[PDB]
Order: sequence, then C-alpha cells, then structure tokens
Amino acid sequence: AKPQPIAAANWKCNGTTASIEKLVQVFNEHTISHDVQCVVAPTFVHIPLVQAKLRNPKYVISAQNAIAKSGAFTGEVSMPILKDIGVHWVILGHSERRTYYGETDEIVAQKVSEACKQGFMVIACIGETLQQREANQTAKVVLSQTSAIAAKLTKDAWNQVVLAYEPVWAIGTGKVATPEQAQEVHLLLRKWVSENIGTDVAAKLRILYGGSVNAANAATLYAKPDINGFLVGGASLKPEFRDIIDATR
Amino acid sequence: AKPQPIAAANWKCNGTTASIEKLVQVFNEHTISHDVQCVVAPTFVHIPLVQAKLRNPKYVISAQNAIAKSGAFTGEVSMPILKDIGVHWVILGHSERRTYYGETDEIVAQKVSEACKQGFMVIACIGETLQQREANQTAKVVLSQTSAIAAKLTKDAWNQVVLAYEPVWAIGTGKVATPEQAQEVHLLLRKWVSENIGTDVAAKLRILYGGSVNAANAATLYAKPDINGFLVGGASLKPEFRDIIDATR
Ligand SMILES: O=CN(O)CCP(=O)(O)O
Ligand SMILES: O=CN(O)CCP(=O)(O)O
Repeated sequence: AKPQPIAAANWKCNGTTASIEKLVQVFNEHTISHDVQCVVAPTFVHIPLVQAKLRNPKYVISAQNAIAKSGAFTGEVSMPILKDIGVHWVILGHSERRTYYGETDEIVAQKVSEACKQGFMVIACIGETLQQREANQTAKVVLSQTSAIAAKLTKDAWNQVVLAYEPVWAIGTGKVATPEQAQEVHLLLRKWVSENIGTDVAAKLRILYGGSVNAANAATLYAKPDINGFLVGGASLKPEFRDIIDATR
Repeated sequence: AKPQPIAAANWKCNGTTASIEKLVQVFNEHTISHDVQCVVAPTFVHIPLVQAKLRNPKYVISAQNAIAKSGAFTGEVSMPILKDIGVHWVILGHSERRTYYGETDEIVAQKVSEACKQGFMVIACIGETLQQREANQTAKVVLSQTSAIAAKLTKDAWNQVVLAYEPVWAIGTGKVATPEQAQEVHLLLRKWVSENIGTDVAAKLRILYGGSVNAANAATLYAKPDINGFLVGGASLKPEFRDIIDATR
C-alpha cells in the first residue's frame, strides 16, 4: 500500500495580505475526506497571518528555507526561531536556492541534518537539469544529491524526511515530466534507499513529484506506484489546488 | 547643525516571542524627548509581532534584507511584499550578507536602487576589513562601495538613503573604532558626496557608525561632527539600547 500522501503548496516569493486571506478561506471551505497531509509554505512575513487564518485540520505550515542556528546572520531565519513560533516543517535545497543563492550539496545536507536534529519534518528537494538529463546523467545526479544528504543522517532521522524530485526543466516552465519519466526516477530513488538505508525505511518514505503539476495532470501522476504526492508552485496560488489535493485519493 | 539622528537596532537572526515581547515593552516605556528616528529590524517572522506590540511613536520597523521583485525565489522576501504589510525601511548590503551570502557591490547597488524606486528608506552598509585597513586601503574601499551605489541612483533618491559605516573588524568583536577613526571616514564620505552628488545632499545625509557600539561608548562617538547616529547589533537586544538612543541628544 502507499504511505500517506502529501500535497504541498510552495508559494515561493508571492502573495499580498488580501490575496492570501481569500485563498486561505478557499482552502478552509474545502472538505478533505481522505488521509493526506496538506502543507502550505508562505514567505516568512506571512507565516503569522496564515497561522491565524488557516483552520483546515489536514494542513500544516512550512517555512520555505532556514539556517540551522540563531546568531549574527543578518537577513536569515533560523530553525530555533521557527520552532518557537510553531513551525516544524521546512523545505530545504529547493532548486532556486541551489541555483541563485549558492546552496551546494554539502550545505543542503548540513541544513537537512540540523533540521532533523531539531525535530523538523523536512521536504528535501533534488533534481537534474536539462543538460544532465540529455547527457544521460539523471540517475547519477539524483543519487549523488540524495547520498550527500544520507551521509549526515542516522537511520531513525529518515522518519522525518520527505524527498521531492523536481527536474529543473519542469519548474515553472509548463513542461511537466510524463508519469513514466517521473515513475522511473522515483523507483530508482526508492530502490537506492531500500538498499543503502533499509527496506522498512523505503516502504514508508514519501517521494513527491514537483514541476508544472496542475489539477489536470495530477491524477495521472499519482496513479504511478512510487509517486506519493506533489510539491506545487504556480498552481498552489489558485483555487485548483483543491483538485490537486483530491487527486491523491 | 546636524541632520536628524538615527538609532537603529539590528536584531540579526535572534529572538523568541517571549524575549521580544519583554524588550518591546522596555522600549515602549522609555520616553524619548529629543528628535531622533529610532529603527528596529527584527527577523522576517517577527515583523508582525513587533508591529502589534511596538507603540513608541519615535520608532519605525525595518526589514533586515529584501529582494527587488516577487516571483519564483523560494525562501526570499521581496520589496512589494514588505510594502504591502506596512514595512518601508530596509537594511541592505550588511557585511554578513556580503560575506556569507554572496552580495557583491553590484548586487547591493541594484537592491538599493530598486528600494529607492519603490519608496523605501534604505540603510546601506559599507566598510573595510582588517586586511584592507592595514594595507591603507580604507578610503579606496569605502568610496568604491559608495560610488557603486551612487551610479544607480538619481540625485532625488539620496533623500531616502542613510549610509552606515561599519568596519568589518568592529562587528561583534568588542573592538569599537575610536571616535577619531570613525570621524575620519565619515568626513571622507561626506566630502565625496558633497563633490560628486551635491552640497545640499551632503548637508542632509545621515551617516551612521556601527560595530561594537554600546551605551558607554555611544556618547563619545556622537560628539564627532560627521557621526549622525548608530547601527547597533548586540547592544540592541538589551535594555541599554535606551541609553544608546539618549546618547544622540
Ligand atoms: O516548489 C515547487 N516547485 O518549484 C514547483 C514549481 P511549479 O509548480 O510552478 O512548476
Ligand atoms: O548591524 C549592525 N551591526 O552589525 C553591528 C553589530 P554589533 O553592534 O554587535 O557589533
């Protein structure tokens, strides 16, 4: 049987108080009748607003990034500060942070390790570029990113980890991966975890697909055996996020 | 006569809801009887809390960093999002961002330019390292950082700019610059602005000193003619921030 699916909304750097209040009411009035964990990740300045308005019991709030420790780091938000305000989910290693803001595999693996030590649920992102994919390096890249994270974790910490595979060429481009492309990578990741970490760990691990997911292609992706849900960018800012959630039934 | 002084608290990546509620009450009960603009910059997740509790009329709230535009920038907060929640001050180019998070002179100058276009008051940070200072390059470095910002601005935008000189060797080390060291750099900056931008601009520009300021050395720094106030890190997390404010009388 599949583990519990996740439908995660990453709002990236978007939103106004007016537009967030309306969308959150749309999420609140949508009744979800199956077992799914819904996740909303707003910008840091909107966490308090979302905490005050979001009432749907299937949802939790996540930060879009964090650093491990408080201190002299002007502009950043740390894990202890998020925990103190009630946030215990975080997205780490998003492609945009790896590309624009210098997060290497080592930096992402250290952040994931620290988040696990501080009790967070982590959504760790991995994925290849179009250049790597055309050079037939997809497997090597995704397994190198994953084993760099695995090297800093203990077996028990895998209980707090969610992997999100998002090919860089599918992010915000409208070119979603086919169900078959996504399933082959998810299967390869699950097998690697099964062999290197444990078969019990592999059976429970959620591996999500992200990159141009919308309400019409979600159900076809979710039909594949090793896809456990989605990380959604642009479609999570709209009311069709409701039908993405309902595609994990 | 000096322009209106500024006393700015940069809380960096520190704070809990409990410790911020107590400190803000301390700031609220301190009556300020002279003309000074007080500034508090908390982490992004604490902006809403500080907005709800801070009542002292001499204070404004500032963000510790921002990006210019909303969009697919996971983890970042943009200028339009800050404006929408009521924040219209921002600190840019802090040494910690230049050192750890890759902000070059060009990146800082583009952020400052955009902030000015969007109507923010900006605290732009500049300063030399211990290596540059020992190599007698202080003047060259601080003027190169400043002219890189000046190149993207119009004369009228200088009305929204505050410069903060913080030698990198004085930040959080306990080794404050002497009044004479700070005054020589502030005078050099003011003259450069007077010659390259305008004498009217130079007369009104606030140039703050930062780096190990505390309540005992503040009054001696403020006695120098070209020092217009302070950017304070560690001492701004304590009740002695009150006497730093009162040293600008
Ligand atoms: O964080 C999630 N993603 O980046 C998916 C982005 P999108 O759904 O717009 O292609
Ligand atoms: O942002 C302000 N500064 O970095 C000054 C830091 P401090 O006052 O701890 O030396």
